[PDB]
Amino acid sequence: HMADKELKFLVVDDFSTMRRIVRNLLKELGFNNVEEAEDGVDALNKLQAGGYGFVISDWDMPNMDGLELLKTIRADGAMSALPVLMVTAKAKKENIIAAAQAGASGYVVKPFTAATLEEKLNKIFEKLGM
Ligand code: BEF
Ligand SMILES: [Mg+2]
Ligand SMILES: [Mn+2]
Repeated sequence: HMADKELKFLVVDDFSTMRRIVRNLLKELGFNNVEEAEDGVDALNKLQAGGYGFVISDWDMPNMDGLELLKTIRADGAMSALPVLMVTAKAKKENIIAAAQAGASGYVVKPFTAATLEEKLNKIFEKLGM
């Protein structure tokens, strides 16, 4: 998948406010192909419906948290390389390590600026040749 207008994003957070912020930013960056999920399970359901090229995900969520979601994705042969960008209020160095070691593509701390999200996405795009 390439970082073109068609790239399909899944945006995961248990609060719609954050989802709404991320969706509108993506639109601004020229990405209109964006779905939402409210937790890890909901997320995996949409993901298995196929088509997704990028995940942006919260951490603290009920049912299945973002760290578990990330690990599940990384451990599934069909989606093991799916980019996952964590966007979360968890800022302890030990949260960052756990997510990084689990295979996070990137990590943004809430609250964040439009500029930060764009810079972090582009950083991942470059890294993956998208
Ligand atoms: F709830 Be998330 F981790 F911001
Ligand atoms: Mg539902
Ligand atoms: Mn949350």
